[PDB]
Amino acid sequence: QTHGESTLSNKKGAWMDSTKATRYLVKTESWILRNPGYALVAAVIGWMLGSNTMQRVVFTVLLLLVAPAYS
Amino acid sequence: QTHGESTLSNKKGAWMDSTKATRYLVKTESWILRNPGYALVAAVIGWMLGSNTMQRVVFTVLLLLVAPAYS
Amino acid sequence: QTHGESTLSNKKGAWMDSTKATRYLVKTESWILRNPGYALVAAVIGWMLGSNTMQRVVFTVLLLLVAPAYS
Amino acid sequence: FNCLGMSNRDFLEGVSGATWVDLVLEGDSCVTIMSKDKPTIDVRMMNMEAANLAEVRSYCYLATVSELSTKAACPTMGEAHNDKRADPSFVCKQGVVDRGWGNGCGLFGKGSIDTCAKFACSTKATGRTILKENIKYEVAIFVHGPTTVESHGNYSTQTGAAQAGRFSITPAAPSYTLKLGEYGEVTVDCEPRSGIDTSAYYVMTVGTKTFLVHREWFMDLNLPWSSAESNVWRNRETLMEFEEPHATKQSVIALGSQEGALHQALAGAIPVEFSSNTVKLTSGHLKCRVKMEKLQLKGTTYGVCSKAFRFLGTPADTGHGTVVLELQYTGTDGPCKIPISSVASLNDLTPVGRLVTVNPFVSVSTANAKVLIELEPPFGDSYIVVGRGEQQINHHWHKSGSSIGKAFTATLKGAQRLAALGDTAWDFGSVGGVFTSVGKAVHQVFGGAFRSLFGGMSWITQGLLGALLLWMGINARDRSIAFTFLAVGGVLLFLSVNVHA
Amino acid sequence: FNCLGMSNRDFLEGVSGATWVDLVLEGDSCVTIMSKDKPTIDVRMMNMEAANLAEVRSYCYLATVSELSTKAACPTMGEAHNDKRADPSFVCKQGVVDRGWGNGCGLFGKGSIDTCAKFACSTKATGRTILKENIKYEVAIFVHGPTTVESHGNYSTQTGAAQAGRFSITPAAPSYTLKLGEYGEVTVDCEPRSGIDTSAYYVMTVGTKTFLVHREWFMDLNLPWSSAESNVWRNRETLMEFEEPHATKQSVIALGSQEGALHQALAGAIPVEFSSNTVKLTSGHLKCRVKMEKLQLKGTTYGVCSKAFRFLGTPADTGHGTVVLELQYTGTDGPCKIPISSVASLNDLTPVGRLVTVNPFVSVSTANAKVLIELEPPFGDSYIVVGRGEQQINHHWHKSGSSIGKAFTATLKGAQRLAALGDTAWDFGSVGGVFTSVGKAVHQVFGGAFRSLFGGMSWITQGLLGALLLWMGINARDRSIAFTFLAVGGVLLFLSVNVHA
Amino acid sequence: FNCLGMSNRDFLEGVSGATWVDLVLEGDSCVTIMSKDKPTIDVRMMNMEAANLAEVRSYCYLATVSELSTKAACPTMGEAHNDKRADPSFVCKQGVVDRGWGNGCGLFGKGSIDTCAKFACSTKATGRTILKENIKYEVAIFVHGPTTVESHGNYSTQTGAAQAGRFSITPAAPSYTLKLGEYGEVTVDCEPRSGIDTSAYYVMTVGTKTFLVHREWFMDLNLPWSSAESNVWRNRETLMEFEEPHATKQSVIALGSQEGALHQALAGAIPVEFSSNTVKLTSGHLKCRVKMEKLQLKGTTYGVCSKAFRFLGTPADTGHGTVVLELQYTGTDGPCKIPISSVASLNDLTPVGRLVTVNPFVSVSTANAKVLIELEPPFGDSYIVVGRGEQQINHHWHKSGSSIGKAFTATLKGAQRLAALGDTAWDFGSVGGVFTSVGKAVHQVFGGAFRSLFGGMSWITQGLLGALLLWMGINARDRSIAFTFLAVGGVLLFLSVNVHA
Ligand SMILES: *[C@@H]1O[C@H](CO)[C@@H](O)[C@H](O)[C@H]1NC(C)=O
Ligand SMILES: *[C@@H]1O[C@H](CO)[C@@H](O)[C@H](O)[C@H]1NC(C)=O
Ligand SMILES: *[C@@H]1O[C@H](CO)[C@@H](O)[C@H](O)[C@H]1NC(C)=O
Repeated sequence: QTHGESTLSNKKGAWMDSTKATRYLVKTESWILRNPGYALVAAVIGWMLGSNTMQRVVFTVLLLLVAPAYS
Repeated sequence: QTHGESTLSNKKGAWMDSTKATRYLVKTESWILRNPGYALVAAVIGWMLGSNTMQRVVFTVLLLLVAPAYS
Repeated sequence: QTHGESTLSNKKGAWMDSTKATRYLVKTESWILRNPGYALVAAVIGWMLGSNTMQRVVFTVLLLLVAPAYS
Repeated sequence: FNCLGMSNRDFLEGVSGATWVDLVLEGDSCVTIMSKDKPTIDVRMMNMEAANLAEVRSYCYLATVSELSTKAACPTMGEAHNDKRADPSFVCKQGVVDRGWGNGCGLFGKGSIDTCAKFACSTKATGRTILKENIKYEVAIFVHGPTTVESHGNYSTQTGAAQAGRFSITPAAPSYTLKLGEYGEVTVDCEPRSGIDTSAYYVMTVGTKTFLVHREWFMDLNLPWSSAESNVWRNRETLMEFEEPHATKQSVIALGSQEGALHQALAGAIPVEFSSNTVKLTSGHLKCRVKMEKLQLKGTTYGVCSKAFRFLGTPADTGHGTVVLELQYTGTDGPCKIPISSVASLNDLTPVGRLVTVNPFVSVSTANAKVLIELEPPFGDSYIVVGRGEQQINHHWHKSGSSIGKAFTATLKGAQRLAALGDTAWDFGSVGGVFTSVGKAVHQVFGGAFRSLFGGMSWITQGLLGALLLWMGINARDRSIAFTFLAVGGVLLFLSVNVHA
Repeated sequence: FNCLGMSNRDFLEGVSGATWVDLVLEGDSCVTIMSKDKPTIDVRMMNMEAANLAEVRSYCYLATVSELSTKAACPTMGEAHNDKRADPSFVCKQGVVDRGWGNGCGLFGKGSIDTCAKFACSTKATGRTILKENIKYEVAIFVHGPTTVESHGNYSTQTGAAQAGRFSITPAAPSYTLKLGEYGEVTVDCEPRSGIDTSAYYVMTVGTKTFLVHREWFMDLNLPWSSAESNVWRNRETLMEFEEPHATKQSVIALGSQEGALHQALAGAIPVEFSSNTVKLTSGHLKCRVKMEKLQLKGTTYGVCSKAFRFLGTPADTGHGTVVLELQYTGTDGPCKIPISSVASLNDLTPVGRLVTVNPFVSVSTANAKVLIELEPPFGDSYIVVGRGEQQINHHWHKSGSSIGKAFTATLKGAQRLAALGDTAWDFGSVGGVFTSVGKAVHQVFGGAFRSLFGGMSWITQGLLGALLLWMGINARDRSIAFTFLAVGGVLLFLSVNVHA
Repeated sequence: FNCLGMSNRDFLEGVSGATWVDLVLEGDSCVTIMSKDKPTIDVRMMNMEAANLAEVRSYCYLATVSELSTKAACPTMGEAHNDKRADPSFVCKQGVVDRGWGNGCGLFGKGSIDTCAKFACSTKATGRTILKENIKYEVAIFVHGPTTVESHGNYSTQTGAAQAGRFSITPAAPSYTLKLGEYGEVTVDCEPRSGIDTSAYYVMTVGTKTFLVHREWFMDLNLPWSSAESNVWRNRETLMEFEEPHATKQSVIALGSQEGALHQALAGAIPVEFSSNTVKLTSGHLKCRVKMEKLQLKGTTYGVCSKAFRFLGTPADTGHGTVVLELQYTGTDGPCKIPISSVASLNDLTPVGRLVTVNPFVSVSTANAKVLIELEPPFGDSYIVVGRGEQQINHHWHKSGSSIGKAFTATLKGAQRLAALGDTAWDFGSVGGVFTSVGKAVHQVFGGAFRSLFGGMSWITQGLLGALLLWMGINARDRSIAFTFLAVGGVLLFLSVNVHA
């Protein structure tokens, strides 16, 4: 588990601020690029699970986010 | 990321077989036990976002899995 | 945890055959005699919980058996 | 080796043409087999001996505690860790104690302490497993020939007269052909590997008394247990009590001997004899097939003696419908068959009762020879006539009961045997047949589910559940579920009652 | 090389006139072929070995940073360019720092700095590719003949008896013909080129431990990497940390060794032995066809053994339904055929269980000869009889289990093999077959679609998605979409459970 | 100390009716206080030097495995236990291995293997606690008086002139009255104990660099750890890998160094300086109360300089809306006040801008004296005029921006301060009033629940939750529910953006 943002009200940089944006997104983008066929599965399941457009898109996003980071 | 199960049809153990069950759930359980206040948030959002009981429970599970693993 | 009847098809007696009848009843008898006031609670709860003359009796028996053997 | 004087005894009347019959040979029981012409034999297993027991797990019920040490830590500084955290003979427990400036600390709070004690057991209860390669049953076969009242139970005289034999039945030699002097050969092939389910029991030795315990019960004991090869102990926290968290020193005491608690927990365990790493139990069963092709009568070519007999004592009912009497032959006419029969009246002298001692005769040629004869008189009044003419001796005998009561008792004993042996009981007295095979198959099918559903339940729970199921079936609406509810409730009630508890 | 003692073992029955059979030799998993009038053979691949590995990419996990240098610029003078941009092996990062009259600048604002550091990582995790023309599967073939317990697993003695042989299967020579002494010849025509997809895996060496890793996973690592035989490193900034910006000097420190992080990242990798640029794999599968036209049974013309045998020790169940026992022949007549059979009853004496050691026979003519014989007894009580008459010896044996349970176990093993091997599983134990070919084609299509859809999921993701798909299929109104949802969910759930985690 | 040329700088205004100002001193941030008829001061905290750190837990990130030993057990028997398992500092793991007649066993099955190895840690990552009785802040106060460009940052010359001073703020001495020569005295009443939440942080020293890590994160590391002065380690299985269960010898290899994994996991940790058991961190905050009642203005008795000045360079914008310039006085009039002002036009001469250096004057009595002066001109075109008459010098200055832009920037900076400090931000620059107290109470009430609910989320998940909550609030029915969803979503989005990730 990564440390995450501290609560010390720091104005300088932390240990790794260069990767602060890509710290969590590296695994998901790499997993999606390696296995792009899942994007169809997540979209279809989200479309068939939600009765509203908001529910369908939220389902699609959650499925696209949970598969790379398995839990 | 982690390598994951090989496709070579191995009959012996992999490099780390003892941690196979706890490899992906180690972060989730630790995060949930660290701050259980989110479990209320996930339940409330899933209840207020889904129209059927199946939709509500799927939303709750997806949120409870997507918050610990931030992506 | 006691041993219980063995499946060896013995025609003689087991280790403690004299207590074979009172082993699972001494504790219940001693508990019931110690505080007979609970017997009213079990009967009332069974009567108010069962909607049939058989359900009330079964509930009362189960409640009168669970309390002496807290397990 | 003989059924005479045993409360557990069953008779098997062999049908004509069949040369073998299946047996189960329950422990401390006895099976008496009589054919249309062949001599009557009784066969039983005296014991089941298994040697070279292998240790599996050794529990400990008496332990000692010494070398106390407590290491205290200040509050909010994490749990303390004593220096004696090493595995060998040291077990530690964490605890919280009040700390402050009075105790020499710097903060007030629930400081954490770690105290360790030296664990050393004094007496242990070793458990041993039975290797199926070393089990050997002891089966005894006896033939009802010329015997007295004193020599009937004396094995030395019976084996010297070639009328009995004790032999060992092993998996490597499951078939034995017992040699008899003039009665021929009797062959019995058994099933040692499936007789006693030794793969479901352990040989637990508590102090000086040894038991045969279930494997599941033995592994569920919450006591300090070591491995086979006298290694370090595990689960030692059960035999120790940490008195009260104290910053300076927390005393640790050892619980009293759990030998009495073990004996209390060994309720249904079967005590067995243990010596020289060898176990011996007289319980259990052993399915056998006795073959009587070469079994023959002795002394059939003898002529009936013309001298007179006298009743030594009174005939005694054995409790199984047969009566045993002893006759003293007053003549010196050598070996000769006894003209003894059971009749309903003395105006016809037609034999109505069957003789257990088939073709009795006098063996020795002495002046007075004592002969023990066992008969099965008919129900009601009957006579035991020996000879004819002016030297005929009669003995009135009354046999209480009836054939209907005999049928009820046979049904009850069969049900008890089925409950005690399960599917093995269907191979008792079976010469084959398709009814026996399908009955055993359906009994296995039903009994697997029955055990899986009501395995560990005691007789009280079995009885209560059977009563509940009967009540549900009586009030049930659909007849399909009512039948099965009544059946299962009746089986459970019978099982609860059958323990006589 | 032998099939005895293996946890994984498959039995295949060859039909009458079956000249060949297609096998899939799995790593550390023997398969025994049983056919009528032919000796039973067990063939297994021992290891896949590839030499002359070609290096592709080499990540490095332990880096060294030295020669720190930074160039500062005033807030108006634009960005700062250090003179080490033209020098390779130097990693430079542009930063922003506060500049003012206190720092020696002219104006006030956010200045620009460019800090460079020399990157030279010493320990690298080199990955290598496998050349399809250098692999060589090692396959061993054995025949169940006259063997002892002490010499059954001795490869030297079996080669001396011409009963076993280790041979190397290469893409150049996929076919090998093993010449047995009097058992004939066995020919294996394998497919080494397609047995293991070398293009799908890399040989990665991290520290002293070598792994077989996915090609896609290896190329996705975020570490400084250099191509084969080159010192040009890329992505060097991943192992370098730039501290707080400073006008005079910004400190750059390399991160700690990532060897442990790599080991944690290699959780699913398959460890392999790597030495002298040669990799050896004990896992994998090799599709092969075994031809037994020239395989002839030995000892068919030998006479039967007149003298008696004896059981040296207890027979042992191998766990696959077969029983292995050792027999000592008391006679010394010479090479004779052992009359051993498995019978349900000692009186019936009819063959009910087959023999794995087809046509057993004593080979040597010495006084006492030890012979290892493997039999497959029927479920339930049975007897292992050797010889007839007075010399007959019996050994009772009980085989726990049922045919229905065996059927369920076989179905589970088939499903596991299908999951592990995919389309190759249909080739296992197939003699031609129209059903086999169409099944393999349909499974190829379905497996391609299934991999394209859910290839990269772990067992947790597969299990959760399978449960969700099952729930959707249950509530789906249309039968067809419900059926496909249920099928996909069941397959995903089985795959998640199949990993036993 | 001085903050000429710092990215973070706050300008407080002294209320006419308030004698003290309550301000929060943040790390690497300045607060400038300007009052009427009082000298300008800037208060800044340098760092926090906590000493006598107490070690709590020491994880191990590099282990060594040696003295390999193993012991195997026959199947269907007691599980194996190595003799080294009793020996301390040995890690053992159970497993199953294939055992048969080949391996010297007696039964075919899955025997139990037990291997143990020696555990020795090479380098360990030590964690320490900060005792609240040892925290010590370094706060420095500077008064804007006669300074040059080179001497504006030297602490020696500023103390020689009694214009600045660094002092230690400790819980036992929370107040310090800084005496200033001819400028009066300024006393600060800080809150050291409640300044930093030092009970929620550990001082982790991995390798040679030290960090300030959370307590909830430090205790979740899955590495071999030991207590203070504890040689015995716990949770050692994480750094040991048991390769393959082998009956003869199972190989155990320690994983690689976890220093890189630790550095990768310390992503948001704050690096600190640790030396001689003392931690020094320049970040954090400290709430203090400055008393300016006795702070008097120096140079109000001097006369105006009569000779001519000169600008030593082009005035520089500081980035905070102020202008810093240095003058040189060619006269020898001794201590004299500089007639510098900021006028909107050269024909008006009425001062429109405010001087940060209140009442500037020349300190030394010699000629060619350099004086640094800071002004706050208005937005638009303005002139910096020094002197009057024939010796007047003017410099045109343009201040970009507008009043509304400054208002928006101040609102954004206040929101960022509220996000970074929480309820402490309400006590910044507030002399009292009911609004500040009720605002702080409401903020505490809301933030407690906010941190309970959205406590340990990163920026990406916070942004996603904010977007989802905004979307649900837009499509909401109840006005109150929509209002609260909009508020929470906006707060989450602002927090995610404020990380600038
Ligand atoms: C059996 O008879 C012999 C005759 O010598 C006698 O010694 C022995 O004691 C008898 N057995 C028993 C158990 O009385
Ligand atoms: C095989 O047998 C030979 C000859 O008896 C002996 O030298 C050798 O050590 C044996 N090999 C094994 C692995 O037992
Ligand atoms: C500040 O000025 C004094 C006096 O000249 C000198 O001794 C000191 O070294 C200077 N310090 C710095 C940091 O310039």
